[PDB]
Amino acid sequence: GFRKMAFPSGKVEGCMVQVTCGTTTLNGLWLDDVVYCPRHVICTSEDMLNPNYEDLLIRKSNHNFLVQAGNVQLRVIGHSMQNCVLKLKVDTANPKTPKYKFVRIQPGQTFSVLACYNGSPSGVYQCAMRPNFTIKGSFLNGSCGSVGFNIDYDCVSFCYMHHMELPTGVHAGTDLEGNFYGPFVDRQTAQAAGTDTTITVNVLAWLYAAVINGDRWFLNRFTTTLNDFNLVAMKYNYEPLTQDHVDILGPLSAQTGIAVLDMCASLKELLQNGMNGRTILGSALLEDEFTPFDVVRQCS
Amino acid sequence: SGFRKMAFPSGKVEGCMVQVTCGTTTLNGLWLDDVVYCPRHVICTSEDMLNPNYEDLLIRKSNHNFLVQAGNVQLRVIGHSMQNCVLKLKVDTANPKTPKYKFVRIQPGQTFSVLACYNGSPSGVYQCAMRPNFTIKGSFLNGSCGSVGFNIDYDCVSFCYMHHMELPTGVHAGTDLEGNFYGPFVDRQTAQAAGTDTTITVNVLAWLYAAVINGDRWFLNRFTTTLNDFNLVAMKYNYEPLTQDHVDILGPLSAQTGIAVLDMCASLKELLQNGMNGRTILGSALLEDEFTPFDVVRQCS
Ligand SMILES: CCCCCn1cc2cc(Nc3cc(=O)n(Cc4ncn(C)n4)c(=O)n3Cc3cc(F)c(F)cc3F)c(Cl)cc2n1
Ligand SMILES: CCCCCn1cc2cc(Nc3cc(=O)n(Cc4ncn(C)n4)c(=O)n3Cc3cc(F)c(F)cc3F)c(Cl)cc2n1
Repeated sequence: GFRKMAFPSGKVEGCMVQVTCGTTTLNGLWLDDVVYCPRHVICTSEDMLNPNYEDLLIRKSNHNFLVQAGNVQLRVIGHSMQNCVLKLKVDTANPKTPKYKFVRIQPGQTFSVLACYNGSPSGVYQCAMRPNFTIKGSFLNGSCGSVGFNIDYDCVSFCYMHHMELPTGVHAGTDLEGNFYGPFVDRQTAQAAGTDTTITVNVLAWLYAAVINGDRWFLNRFTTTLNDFNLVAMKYNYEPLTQDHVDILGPLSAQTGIAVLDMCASLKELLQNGMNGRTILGSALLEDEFTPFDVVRQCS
Repeated sequence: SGFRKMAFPSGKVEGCMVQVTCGTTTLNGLWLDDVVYCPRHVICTSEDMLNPNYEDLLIRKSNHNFLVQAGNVQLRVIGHSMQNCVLKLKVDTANPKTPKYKFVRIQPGQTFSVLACYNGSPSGVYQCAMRPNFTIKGSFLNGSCGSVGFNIDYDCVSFCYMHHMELPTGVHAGTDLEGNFYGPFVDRQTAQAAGTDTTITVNVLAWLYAAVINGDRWFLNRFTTTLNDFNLVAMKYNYEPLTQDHVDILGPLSAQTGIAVLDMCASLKELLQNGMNGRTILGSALLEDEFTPFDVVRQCS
């Protein structure tokens, strides 16, 4: 009925390059005449534990950076660091640059990842930002600098640049302005992700999806306030809803004629009483990685 | 390192998608060199769709009845022919974005990436498997007809699927790029059922190996089984036979994890007989069968 679908990756494939400093190598993003990549590339192995990035960078010049589009070198003509990203100005404007923007997403929002190795795209999949600001991605060694994105009409919104894998196997990274999602830093030390929670807004979208498809046994004749719902949800390790979350459920609410706070009351009964041997959309688990926009993308 | 359904990057296929229109009937086509491939269903009017005689319908068309649009550019059609359920429209301009490619017919259990398109415009990409009953469990809406499935090796696109229709059960049926259906289906708007489906055993075993590689091992045991005794239980539960070639293909994953293939079989046997008891594997409550051994090797190594 529903599966993770990625955006077509072509517009992003044409922007992927490789960046190397010494033997340190990773992926970068070539837009107009700038290449963006994790500043970790300037680290030697001995720097990686506890880098002084200001110190490392002032010892670099343009001629120390090898940027390659496949095997074609792009000459670097300027360099700077913005938070945890390196910005290399190159002498060639990428002719495959799409219309684009840089956005910072919230937990629960989904995006497509183009996993790349040595500047070469390998695979594309959808994933969600967890409430603890990690992603349950699929990434091997060499994936650093792979990007996440959404496409809205002809415009690519880049939201994620991959930096590191955490001890538990989840992934951490930054926006394209180099600000980390979550309390992580770009050093090769063990950092733990905070306890994760269930993405309530996406579970509600999934219940709407089930209603659209005629599976609606869980609808009740009760309602709740948002505040009371939020207080109860927290006791089952569910995220509180924001005003923005209520608003993004508006289209599904309209399509089904089920008020958001009535769906909240339905979810509240499921939390308190369980599924009691029943399934929703053929599954005993509530899915939390499909957004309201994903549901309308796939149903309509 | 993680485990997700992962598609091939779609860009090489995106640059080949076009819109084809015949009268008011419209769908997607695939532009390679100077030929556009699309479902022959596009030659049908509404009334034709229910019970078409395609040789008759085609003889009654000429080149100028076909409108091919690549974005807003119209490609002039200078020839037409039909190969089984695929129409081939020769156009007067070569597609410069044509990748290295081949046409391949896949076997049940093999996986591929789908590029879902609408009105010639790519919409989404995801991974599917050819089911044992020759359906696919896709994600397709009205207007997806002509979307293609493919695999990429190095720089060469192997096209294996052209989407035609959705069955009443909500699964999907289509052809290879020589226009032959997968399965007992026909390109007519009439209700069609598939054969009873079965589970792709070698793929379930591949996925259990992925689970072990990613640290989820609760289901392992030390029952031992023979291939033959595993196959008897598999058959009983509507699972496809596991062959010695399948065992061979799982060898690299067995070596990596230290778990013999027949020991993984013993684990699967117990899962079938006992269930998962509300536990999950790689976050799934069900035994996943749409990852091949090659898929697992590629994503885990
Ligand atoms: C040809 C042979 C290597 C050429 C020489 N060399 C070695 C290197 C090692 C590196 N390190 C990492 C690469 C990498 O892909 N991933 C991601 C990933 N995600 C799933 N996994 C398993 N790993 C990753 O976590 N790291 C660690 C890491 C990255 C960060 F940015 C950071 F702030 C903190 C860190 F601890 C990097 Cl960035 C470059 C390299 N060059
Ligand atoms: C633009 C404004 C005027 C549009 C005028 N118009 C109407 C049309 C209807 C059509 N039909 C279908 C389109 C379609 O996308 N899918 C796929 C899909 N997959 C998930 N779903 C739900 N449907 C699909 O099953 N069909 C049915 C079908 C297709 C076959 F090839 C076939 F042999 C037998 C069939 F019954 C077609 Cl092909 C062209 C059309 N043009």
